[PDB]
Amino acid sequence: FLKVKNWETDVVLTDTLHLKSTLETGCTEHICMGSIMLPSVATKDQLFPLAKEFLDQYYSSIKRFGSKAHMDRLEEVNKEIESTSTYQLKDTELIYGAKHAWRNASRCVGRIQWSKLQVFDARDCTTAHGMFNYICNHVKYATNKGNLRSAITIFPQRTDGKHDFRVWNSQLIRYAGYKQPDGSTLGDPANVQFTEICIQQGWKAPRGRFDVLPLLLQANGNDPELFQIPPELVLEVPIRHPKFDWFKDLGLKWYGLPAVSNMLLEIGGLEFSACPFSGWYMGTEIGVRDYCDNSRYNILEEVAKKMDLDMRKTSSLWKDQALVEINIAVLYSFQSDKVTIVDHHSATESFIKHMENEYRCRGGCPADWVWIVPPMSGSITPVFHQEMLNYRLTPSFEYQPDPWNTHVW
Ligand code: HEM
Ligand SMILES: CNCCc1cc(F)c(F)c(-c2cc(C)cc(N)n2)c1
Ligand SMILES: C[C@H](O)[C@H](O)[C@H]1CNc2nc(N)[nH]c(=O)c2N1
Ligand SMILES: [Zn+2]
Repeated sequence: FLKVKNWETDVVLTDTLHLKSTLETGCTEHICMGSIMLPSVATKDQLFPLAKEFLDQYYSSIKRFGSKAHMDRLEEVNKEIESTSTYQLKDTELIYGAKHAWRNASRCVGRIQWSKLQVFDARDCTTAHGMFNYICNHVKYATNKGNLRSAITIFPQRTDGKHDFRVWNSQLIRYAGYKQPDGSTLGDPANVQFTEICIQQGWKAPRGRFDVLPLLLQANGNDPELFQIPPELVLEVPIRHPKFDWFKDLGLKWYGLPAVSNMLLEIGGLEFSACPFSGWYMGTEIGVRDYCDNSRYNILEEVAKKMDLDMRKTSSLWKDQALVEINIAVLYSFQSDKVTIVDHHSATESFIKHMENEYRCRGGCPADWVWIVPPMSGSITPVFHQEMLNYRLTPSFEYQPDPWNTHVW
């Protein structure tokens, strides 16, 4: 029953939820892995404990723990794991599972919204064309004319392992990356291997900067197939600044919809290898990481120039200065277009408030400080001063290998 303190407000919360934690962290009594980025076929023996554990908490959630329906659904799933060495979630259990996978995502600062999640059941999907259609409806719904809405589309669960449904894209909407004949990079350098894979599968690249990549969709473990998201469904925000009119000349833009498509959704021991989920952006994801990472668009160089800054001396903080302007611009541009976005101040404040709610009516809130604290201005946001216990609850979103390494073509 551990205590977590906030050192800006002196507020203490007692965490008991970590007792329900099952998985492991990577840390031991003698080493802390809290800054390691990635911390690391299922049988029927292992499957019923996970099913039972999940069904227990689901039925405890609808205020019917131990009722007759709980007992029968338990025996129903036990018997289905006998006959088929797997089982199928009810629609309701799927929606519960998915919302709590988000709820339990310790690295997500946006979880105050976790109960407002739109779950699209795509478990009847059979082909990549079907996936494409399901993803298009996801994009359109989640974008909602810029009034973004949280959503997840859940494709058939893994069965044997060689019939996985996979979205090969790391996110549904990402810009292309092209290495250049002079060794530099165009577009997004993070996607240069993926952009070449699309080209190997036949993508005709408009070798420019902000080229929306096509979907690479693998259905039932079959080879994956290319589809272009109808561009009218890809909402983009041209980035302008409220003071610097030359900022439009940068010609920057970003897409409104952050939609992670490479993670694995675990519910009651069932594994959903394709489960694209989307919300809305926190400003810093674009302004700081996408734009100013050295291995991403890396625009601190150009933006500092146009600001009339001292780029000779490291200690002039020209980088810090141009980083703020960039993030004022990302926010202003999204807001002026009525496209949902949250600033790292409002997002972190809501997460503290979210944390307070979880400690009250749930006994805790697993949280990964290394990821919750924004990548600029860390200590002028309240999460910097908030001790956080990280632990792995299930249902959960898990990392999984990139499919081009595991697939058998
Ligand atoms: C609703 C608005 C949301 C906001 C503002 C938000 C914010 C964020 C941010 C800033 C990150 C860190 C991303 C990065 O640094 O790369 C993150 C990570 C994450 N988000 Fe949220 N998110 C939202 C919605 C969602 C939804 C709907 C889901 C799932 C149903 C989700 C699940 C996750 C997960 C699992 C991670 C961790 C990814 C990883 O470990 O690589 N989020 N979120
Ligand atoms: C494989 N791990 C990916 C981590 C990641 C990368 C990324 F580029 C994102 F945009 C989001 C992300 C996701 C959601 C749902 C909301 C939000 N604000 N960000 C998360
Ligand atoms: C080394 C470190 O774990 C790695 O750079 C992490 C740090 N914290 C992060 N935090 C968020 N939100 N997103 C990230 O990609 C990372 N990267
Ligand atoms: Zn640790």
